Amino acid sequence: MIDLRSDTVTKPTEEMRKAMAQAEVGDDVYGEDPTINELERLAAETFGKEAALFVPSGTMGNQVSIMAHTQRGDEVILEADSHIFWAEVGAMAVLSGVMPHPVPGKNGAMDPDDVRKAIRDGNIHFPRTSLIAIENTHNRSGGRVVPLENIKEICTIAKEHGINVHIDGARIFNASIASGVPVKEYAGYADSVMFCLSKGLCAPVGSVVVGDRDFIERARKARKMLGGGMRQAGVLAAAGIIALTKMVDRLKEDHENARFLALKLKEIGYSVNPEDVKTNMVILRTDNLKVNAHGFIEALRNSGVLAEAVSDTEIRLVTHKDVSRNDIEEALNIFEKLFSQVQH
Amino acid sequence: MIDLRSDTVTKPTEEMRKAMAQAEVGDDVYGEDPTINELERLAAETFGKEAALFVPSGTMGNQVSIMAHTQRGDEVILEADSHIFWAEVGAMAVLSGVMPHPVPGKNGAMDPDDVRKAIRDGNIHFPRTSLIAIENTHNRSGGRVVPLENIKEICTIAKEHGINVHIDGARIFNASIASGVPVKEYAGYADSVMFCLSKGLCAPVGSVVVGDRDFIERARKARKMLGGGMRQAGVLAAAGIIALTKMVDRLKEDHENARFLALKLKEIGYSVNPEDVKTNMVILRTDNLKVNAHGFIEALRNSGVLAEAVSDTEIRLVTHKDVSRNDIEEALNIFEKLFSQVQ
Amino acid sequence: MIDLRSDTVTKPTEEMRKAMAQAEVGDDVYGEDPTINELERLAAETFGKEAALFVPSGTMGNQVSIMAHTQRGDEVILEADSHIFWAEVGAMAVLSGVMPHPVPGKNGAMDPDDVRKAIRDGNIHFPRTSLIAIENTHNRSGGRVVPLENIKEICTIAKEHGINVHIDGARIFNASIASGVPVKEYAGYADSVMFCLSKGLCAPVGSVVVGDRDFIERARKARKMLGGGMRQAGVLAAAGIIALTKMVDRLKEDHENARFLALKLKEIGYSVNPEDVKTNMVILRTDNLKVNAHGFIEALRNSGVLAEAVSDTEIRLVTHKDVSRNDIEEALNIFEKLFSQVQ
Amino acid sequence: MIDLRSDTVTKPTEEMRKAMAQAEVGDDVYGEDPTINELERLAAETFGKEAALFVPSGTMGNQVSIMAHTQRGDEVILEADSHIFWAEVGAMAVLSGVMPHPVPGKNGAMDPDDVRKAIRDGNIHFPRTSLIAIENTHNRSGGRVVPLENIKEICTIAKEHGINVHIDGARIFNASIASGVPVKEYAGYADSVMFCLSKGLCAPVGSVVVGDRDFIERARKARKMLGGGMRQAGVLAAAGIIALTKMVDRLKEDHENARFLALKLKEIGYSVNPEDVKTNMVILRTDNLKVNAHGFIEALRNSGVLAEAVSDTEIRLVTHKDVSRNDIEEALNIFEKLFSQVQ
Ligand SMILES: [Ca+2]
Ligand SMILES: [Ca+2]
Ligand SMILES: [Ca+2]
Ligand SMILES: [Ca+2]
Repeated sequence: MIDLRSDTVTKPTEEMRKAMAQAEVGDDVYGEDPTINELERLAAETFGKEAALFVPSGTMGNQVSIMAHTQRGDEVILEADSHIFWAEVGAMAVLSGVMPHPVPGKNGAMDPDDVRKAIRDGNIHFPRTSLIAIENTHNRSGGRVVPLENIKEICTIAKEHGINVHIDGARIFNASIASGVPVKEYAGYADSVMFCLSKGLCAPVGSVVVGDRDFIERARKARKMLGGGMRQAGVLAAAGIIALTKMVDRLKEDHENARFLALKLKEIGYSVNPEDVKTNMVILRTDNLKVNAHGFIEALRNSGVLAEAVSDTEIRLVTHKDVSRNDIEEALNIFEKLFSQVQH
Repeated sequence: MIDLRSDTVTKPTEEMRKAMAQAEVGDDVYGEDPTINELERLAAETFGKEAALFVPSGTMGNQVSIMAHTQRGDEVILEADSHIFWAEVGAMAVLSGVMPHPVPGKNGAMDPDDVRKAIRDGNIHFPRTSLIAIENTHNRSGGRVVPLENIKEICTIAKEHGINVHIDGARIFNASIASGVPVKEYAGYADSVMFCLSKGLCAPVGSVVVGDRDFIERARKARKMLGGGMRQAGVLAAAGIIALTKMVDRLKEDHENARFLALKLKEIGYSVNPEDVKTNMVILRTDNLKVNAHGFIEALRNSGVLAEAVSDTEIRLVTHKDVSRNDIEEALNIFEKLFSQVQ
Repeated sequence: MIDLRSDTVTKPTEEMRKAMAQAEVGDDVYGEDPTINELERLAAETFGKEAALFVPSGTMGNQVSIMAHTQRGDEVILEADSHIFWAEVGAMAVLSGVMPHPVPGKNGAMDPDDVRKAIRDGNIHFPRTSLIAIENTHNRSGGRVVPLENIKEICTIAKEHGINVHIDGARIFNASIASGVPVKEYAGYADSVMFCLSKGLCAPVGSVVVGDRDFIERARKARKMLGGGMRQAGVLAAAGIIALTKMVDRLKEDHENARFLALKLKEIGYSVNPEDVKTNMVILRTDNLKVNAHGFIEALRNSGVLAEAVSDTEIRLVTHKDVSRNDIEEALNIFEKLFSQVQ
Repeated sequence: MIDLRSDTVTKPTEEMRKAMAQAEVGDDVYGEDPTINELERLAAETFGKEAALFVPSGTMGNQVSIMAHTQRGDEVILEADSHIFWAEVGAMAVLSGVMPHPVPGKNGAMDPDDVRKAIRDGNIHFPRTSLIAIENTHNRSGGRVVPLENIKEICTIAKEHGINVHIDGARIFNASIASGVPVKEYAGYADSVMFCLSKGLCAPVGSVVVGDRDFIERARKARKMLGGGMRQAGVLAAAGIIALTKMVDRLKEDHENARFLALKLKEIGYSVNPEDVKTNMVILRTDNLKVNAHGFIEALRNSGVLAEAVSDTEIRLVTHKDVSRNDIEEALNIFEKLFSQVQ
């Protein structure tokens, strides 16, 4: 088995396992877990923010941010293919009572003039626009990197209208590794940033939200309500400190593996665009195959390669710490074998 | 003052005023208002449905329909410029806890394959898609008529998947007058239809939802929750019975006046597309004007013509019973005057 | 028939029917209905508040008040048998996402020390308490009057904790007639008051909320979201102006008729307590009867008297404009015949 | 320092820490974490239910159960002092749009006849009662045990009305230990039970919900929505398996320590009722003391004992694994020195 379904599947390193076992813990409901308290201090420091909040998932990170940013009946501008809108169970509507206002982007980049256009006038008929969300990297387009200049302009548009900005930075360090832009400088154009520890950085559980002391307080109370108020969570935060402080640099290996994997897949004859591979994700089209995305997933699964389809004709391949160059090469040999068996 | 902001501004006819003063009434919360009961019987019968529910507004018509069709956390597929998404205060999210899934359409017509692609798989990350809403006529695109075939194909898609279909037919009679499709035939492809009395049909207050007995029963309890459970509302249903039975045919005059207004406006030189005017609405673009939409509205208001912006660069003109052909002609002179100033 | 189920069954007076007939109307979504505007102005003036908002029901009046007073997650303290909790479809939880905090009272009066104890401290486990609701008269206890001292003390607790007060004054004018306390004085200890036009004051549709202009502005937008933004609603407001200014003082008849009814019912042998009858409601117990509430209601209905059970063993009788002293004396004869048959 | 604020403060045993280091993990979003999978299997088996779901907190455990049990606008009967009502941030209203219906109890036991009268009839005005919640042990009354006969009679009432039952069993194993009722038999009277790993059973994080397969599937989707869908959560589940399988019996020591603590505190002269100490909690009154609860807490803190106020005259001490019999006696001598200073 070679698991290219997601970078979520990453397993803890031996150093994470030791640190978790011997974590200094307390009751986080009293703010007394010291390893939680230090993870949040580090995260706030790293993003140049006042405060930070550990959460058991990126989904909860994003939804406590929406709650702390909005009142009932607000509208939240977000990209039409973004995670908050497609893969968070409609939570923004049920939990926050807010409307998404989807804006089609280009590989994650919403046209700033479209964002401006989507902001609501004050009129009794209209929800109040109170939040613009930006995802970086943008998952559904293939781990694409949103330009810093795009985020900068959207921040400006938001400040000109008294609207908050949230960065869905589930994979923001990947974006940073690919662009050279430090995450402090990304975060300077947002009121809040959620980032995952449990994807490429290899922690077993959870994410962090960074922002103002005011917002984080409101998000901490939203977390209690949603059920993310844990006890001796320092057992998880120990791994998160390691993930945050020791696992960023090596994301470059994931990017190089993903680039090598795409380059070779095109040489075999698969419909991939190696020029589109910016971070740790490859998109493969089934249009020159006699199967669709789902049938190809089954052939791959049967041959020892796990991937997932993202539409009827597209599959997403994701590299991560538990996929070595040797793994990529053994996967390429499987892809090569099946290719004659799957083409049109 | 010539009012082209909306057909909502229609005032009741003297016949309506007399019927309201004489209405036989009861407490609608016990279902004992006979004028309410007769309007709902007439509305169900007109639309081919088992049952109907009077509501104080079209917005409440849409929102009790959504509540009755959905559970918390469902997604509703709707057109990206439809009234439910654009101009109903985010009620579907606040009141029903449901996620809108906007689909950009063409003149209100969502591509049915785009509707199919929007329906969610069974996956834990994904809400359940339980409703598709369609708007006819489509307001924001200029009172455009959604082709019946589009509604047919989307009703087909929904049924394959067990999804309910709501038609926001706030102006469905304008659509019927222009398309020839009887409202009963549109309604056959829907689980529920809301339509307004208080717009082109000149009633002072209210809309009706038509549908199945069970759904209407659920929608009535949603009405009670949202605050639409009134008492002797037969006073309003008396005007509504007249609106439904006596004011439909003269909608062709609003359409003729709208067409005349648009052809003449184009001749003056405004950015209008008369070939797009099929009902009672005209969209005028300001790309060839000194002013934007909001500056033109102010200039028009100054000159005694009331209009409304639908975007930064588009104004909406609406005709109705209280705009006569002479009103249109007088408004065209005003529109003529201000053209040399604003070009 | 004689209808003692509720005072909602009141029919418009001839004066009202005339007023509705020639109401001067406009589109209330533009704030252009001159009769709505006058009704709101008179309502604000009558209660000593900056502004007012007409709504199609008292339920909508309470729920837009709650929405405008609160944010998601807040707690609302309210009497454990109040209408907002018992008879408003759980709307406060669905619409505003707010937690009721029920506090048992004596005939509507929550002990202020229990109110103060129900207020949440600043802790992450706890909702913020943002609203206290007081109902006057109190429906479920039988039209009981909350003493002005109770309102004052609760108002004082509220101001010292930063909490708003809403009076559910659906029947506030019945309370004012019984206690002699003018409605402005009650309303001076609240941030908002909802009062009904469609019960004892005999309008066919509607209630009004009064309060500060900012709150009213918020509640108007909640009204739009809930479906209460109507068009030429001056037709209803015309009746509501007569209800507000001219129908209050004759409420004393309804109280005299209620107590006459209650004294004669006890004399006959029914389990009523006429000393408890302060406004237009009488509660009759079925303890000494062969039937329960629902059984008694069926027998009464079969004999021409409509009443309403309020528990398994309690029934409610409500007097109103359409039940004269003559109507009462007849109903008492039916109650006499029935007593022998059902004791 | 001696921490008597709560049993939530328990730290992982050495064994737990070893298992955490070497837990086999997988991605739980894919159902692929074998240690999670085994914990859920063990939990379902211990309670005699079809399925189980690990969650990051008991708060999430209760709220996903409420979500899976209810539709919007439903009503939930629960005890007026229960955790879901007082200390879960109003989540049932925001997340589920449901109203609580508080029924006061005696030490967590709602009178079954009071649960009867709290159920709603079918009427358009009323929410639908869909859930009854019982808390065992009952926290705010001081860890009292709800009699199994109270649970069986309420289950009986629930089955008679189509109503689901949820047991908030945060401290259910404390109840089983003090009562001799196996948790499997408690669980037989409920559709679902939530119980905490992270209080007295000493795991660092998390709770478990058990119920039927379809319920748990619905609650797993609610978990995803609320943000409790974690990845390699087997690290947490490794300690949870130890908590569930090896930490239950020694809860007897916390009960012994609590009784010993309380008995000796009374000998010293504090206002404690040792007979009321049924599990691991001691309630102490400030009636015979200079200070209120908040004063006494601060004085105990400066002296090296952490405790919590549960009211303005009541304080709560909680025994747990990390309080030895030595810790207890060191705390007793601190309570001695303070007594004259507050008597
Ligand atoms: Ca991971
Ligand atoms: Ca009208
Ligand atoms: Ca009436
Ligand atoms: Ca613990």
